[PDB]
Amino acid sequence: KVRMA
Amino acid sequence: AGPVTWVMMIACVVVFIAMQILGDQEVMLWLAWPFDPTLKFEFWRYFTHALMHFSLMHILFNLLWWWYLGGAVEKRLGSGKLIVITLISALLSGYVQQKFSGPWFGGLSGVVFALMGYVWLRGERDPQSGIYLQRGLIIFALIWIVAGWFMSMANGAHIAGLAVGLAMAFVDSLNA
Ligand SMILES: [Cl-]
Repeated sequence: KVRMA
Repeated sequence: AGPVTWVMMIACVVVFIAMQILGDQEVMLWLAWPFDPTLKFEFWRYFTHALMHFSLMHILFNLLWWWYLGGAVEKRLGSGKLIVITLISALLSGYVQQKFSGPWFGGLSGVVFALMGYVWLRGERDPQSGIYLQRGLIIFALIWIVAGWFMSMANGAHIAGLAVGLAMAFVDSLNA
Protein backbone atom coordinates (compact mmCIF):
# COMPACT_ATOMS: atom_id res chain seq x y z
CA LYS A 1 2.46 -2.77 -0.86
CA VAL A 2 0.00 0.00 0.00
CA ARG A 3 1.11 3.55 -0.86
CA MET A 4 0.45 6.64 1.28
CA ALA A 5 -0.98 9.84 -0.21
CA ALA B 1 -12.70 27.49 10.44
CA GLY B 2 -15.65 26.72 8.22
CA PRO B 3 -18.12 23.84 7.74
CA VAL B 4 -16.21 22.16 4.89
CA THR B 5 -12.92 22.27 6.83
CA TRP B 6 -14.52 20.64 9.93
CA VAL B 7 -16.77 18.14 8.03
CA MET B 8 -13.76 16.70 6.20
CA MET B 9 -11.70 16.44 9.39
CA ILE B 10 -14.55 14.58 11.14
CA ALA B 11 -14.98 12.23 8.18
CA CYS B 12 -11.29 11.30 8.08
CA VAL B 13 -11.36 10.59 11.80
CA VAL B 14 -14.57 8.50 11.70
CA VAL B 15 -13.15 6.44 8.80
CA PHE B 16 -9.85 6.01 10.67
CA ILE B 17 -11.76 4.79 13.75
CA ALA B 18 -13.48 2.16 11.57
CA MET B 19 -10.06 1.10 10.23
CA GLN B 20 -8.94 0.40 13.81
CA ILE B 21 -12.06 -1.62 14.71
CA LEU B 22 -12.35 -3.55 11.43
CA GLY B 23 -8.77 -3.59 10.19
CA ASP B 24 -7.24 -1.74 7.23
CA GLN B 25 -8.03 -4.33 4.54
CA GLU B 26 -11.75 -4.56 5.34
CA VAL B 27 -12.19 -0.81 4.89
CA MET B 28 -9.91 -0.80 1.84
CA LEU B 29 -12.11 -3.35 0.04
CA TRP B 30 -15.09 -0.97 0.23
CA LEU B 31 -13.38 2.46 -0.03
CA ALA B 32 -10.35 1.98 -2.35
CA TRP B 33 -10.26 3.02 -6.02
CA PRO B 34 -11.96 0.21 -8.08
CA PHE B 35 -9.43 -2.61 -8.61
CA ASP B 36 -11.75 -4.41 -11.04
CA PRO B 37 -13.65 -2.83 -14.00
CA THR B 38 -16.86 -4.53 -12.80
CA LEU B 39 -16.78 -2.25 -9.72
CA LYS B 40 -16.55 0.89 -11.86
CA PHE B 41 -20.05 2.18 -11.03
CA GLU B 42 -19.31 2.28 -7.32
CA PHE B 43 -18.91 6.06 -7.65
CA TRP B 44 -17.99 6.67 -4.01
CA ARG B 45 -14.65 4.91 -4.65
CA TYR B 46 -13.26 7.76 -6.81
CA PHE B 47 -13.35 10.06 -3.76
CA THR B 48 -13.41 7.71 -0.72
CA HIS B 49 -9.69 6.77 -1.05
CA ALA B 50 -8.88 10.27 0.25
CA LEU B 51 -10.43 9.43 3.65
CA MET B 52 -8.23 6.43 4.52
CA HIS B 53 -5.02 6.70 6.60
CA PHE B 54 -2.56 4.01 7.71
CA SER B 55 -0.91 5.76 10.66
CA LEU B 56 -2.09 8.07 13.41
CA MET B 57 0.83 10.21 12.49
CA HIS B 58 -0.03 10.27 8.79
CA ILE B 59 -3.46 11.50 9.78
CA LEU B 60 -2.22 14.01 12.21
CA PHE B 61 0.13 15.43 9.59
CA ASN B 62 -2.57 15.68 6.87
CA LEU B 63 -5.36 17.22 8.96
CA LEU B 64 -2.88 19.84 10.20
CA TRP B 65 -2.00 20.93 6.62
CA TRP B 66 -5.69 20.62 5.64
CA TRP B 67 -6.93 22.78 8.50
CA TYR B 68 -4.21 25.41 7.85
CA LEU B 69 -4.52 25.58 4.03
CA GLY B 70 -8.13 24.37 3.68
CA GLY B 71 -9.35 26.70 6.45
CA ALA B 72 -7.62 29.58 4.68
CA VAL B 73 -9.39 28.85 1.38
CA GLU B 74 -12.80 28.46 3.02
CA LYS B 75 -12.44 31.65 5.09
CA ARG B 76 -11.24 33.88 2.19
CA LEU B 77 -12.89 32.33 -0.88
CA GLY B 78 -15.88 30.40 0.53
CA SER B 79 -17.03 26.80 1.10
CA GLY B 80 -17.96 26.24 -2.57
CA LYS B 81 -14.34 26.97 -3.62
CA LEU B 82 -12.93 24.44 -1.13
CA ILE B 83 -15.49 21.79 -2.19
CA VAL B 84 -14.41 22.10 -5.85
CA ILE B 85 -10.63 21.87 -5.21
CA THR B 86 -11.33 18.86 -2.97
CA LEU B 87 -13.48 16.96 -5.49
CA ILE B 88 -11.34 17.61 -8.58
CA SER B 89 -7.99 16.94 -6.87
CA ALA B 90 -9.28 13.80 -5.12
CA LEU B 91 -10.60 12.37 -8.41
CA LEU B 92 -7.48 13.32 -10.49
CA SER B 93 -4.84 12.46 -7.86
CA GLY B 94 -6.55 9.05 -7.52
CA TYR B 95 -6.71 8.55 -11.31
CA VAL B 96 -3.00 9.23 -11.67
CA GLN B 97 -1.88 7.26 -8.59
CA GLN B 98 -3.85 4.27 -9.91
CA LYS B 99 -1.97 4.33 -13.24
CA PHE B 100 1.40 4.77 -11.60
CA SER B 101 1.10 1.73 -9.35
CA GLY B 102 -2.43 0.37 -9.05
CA PRO B 103 -5.44 0.89 -6.76
CA TRP B 104 -4.08 0.16 -3.23
CA PHE B 105 -3.38 3.63 -1.82
CA GLY B 106 -5.10 6.16 0.45
CA GLY B 107 -4.67 9.51 2.25
CA LEU B 108 -5.67 13.17 1.93
CA SER B 109 -2.18 14.16 0.80
CA GLY B 110 -3.17 14.42 -2.87
CA VAL B 111 -5.79 16.98 -1.84
CA VAL B 112 -3.09 18.61 0.40
CA PHE B 113 -0.60 19.05 -2.47
CA ALA B 114 -3.38 20.66 -4.54
CA LEU B 115 -4.05 23.07 -1.63
CA MET B 116 -0.28 23.78 -1.34
CA GLY B 117 -0.09 24.63 -5.08
CA TYR B 118 -3.34 26.65 -5.17
CA VAL B 119 -2.63 28.77 -2.06
CA TRP B 120 0.93 29.51 -3.27
CA LEU B 121 0.14 30.46 -6.90
CA ARG B 122 -3.09 32.33 -5.94
CA GLY B 123 -1.18 34.37 -3.34
CA GLU B 124 1.54 35.24 -5.88
CA ARG B 125 -0.66 36.17 -8.84
CA ASP B 126 -3.58 37.51 -6.84
CA PRO B 127 -2.42 38.87 -3.41
CA GLN B 128 -5.80 40.62 -2.80
CA SER B 129 -7.33 37.15 -2.23
CA GLY B 130 -5.67 37.25 1.22
CA ILE B 131 -4.24 33.71 1.04
CA TYR B 132 -0.54 32.86 0.58
CA LEU B 133 2.12 30.25 1.23
CA GLN B 134 5.37 31.17 3.04
CA ARG B 135 8.47 30.44 0.89
CA GLY B 136 9.58 28.40 3.92
CA LEU B 137 6.56 26.11 3.53
CA ILE B 138 7.12 25.77 -0.20
CA ILE B 139 10.53 24.62 1.04
CA PHE B 140 8.89 21.80 3.06
CA ALA B 141 6.56 20.92 0.25
CA LEU B 142 9.37 20.49 -2.31
CA ILE B 143 11.58 18.38 0.02
CA TRP B 144 8.52 16.26 0.89
CA ILE B 145 7.71 15.63 -2.78
CA VAL B 146 11.27 14.70 -3.90
CA ALA B 147 11.76 12.48 -0.81
CA GLY B 148 8.88 10.33 -2.12
CA TRP B 149 10.83 9.76 -5.33
CA PHE B 150 13.24 7.90 -3.04
CA MET B 151 8.32 5.01 3.03
CA SER B 152 5.90 4.04 0.25
CA MET B 153 4.58 7.41 -0.94
CA ALA B 154 1.81 7.71 -3.52
CA ASN B 155 4.04 9.68 -5.89
CA GLY B 156 1.46 10.12 -8.67
CA ALA B 157 -1.12 11.46 -6.24
CA HIS B 158 1.39 14.12 -5.06
CA ILE B 159 2.35 15.41 -8.51
CA ALA B 160 -1.18 15.23 -9.90
CA GLY B 161 -2.57 17.02 -6.82
CA LEU B 162 0.10 19.73 -7.09
CA ALA B 163 -0.53 20.20 -10.81
CA VAL B 164 -4.29 20.39 -10.25
CA GLY B 165 -3.95 23.20 -7.65
CA LEU B 166 -1.53 25.17 -9.85
CA ALA B 167 -3.86 24.95 -12.90
CA MET B 168 -6.92 25.99 -10.83
CA ALA B 169 -5.11 28.91 -9.14
CA PHE B 170 -3.79 30.01 -12.56
CA VAL B 171 -7.32 30.00 -14.05
CA ASP B 172 -8.78 31.71 -10.94
CA SER B 173 -6.03 34.37 -11.06
CA LEU B 174 -6.81 35.35 -14.63
CA ASN B 175 -10.45 35.77 -13.52
CA ALA B 176 -9.73 37.71 -10.28
CL1 LIG C 1 3.50 5.78 -6.65
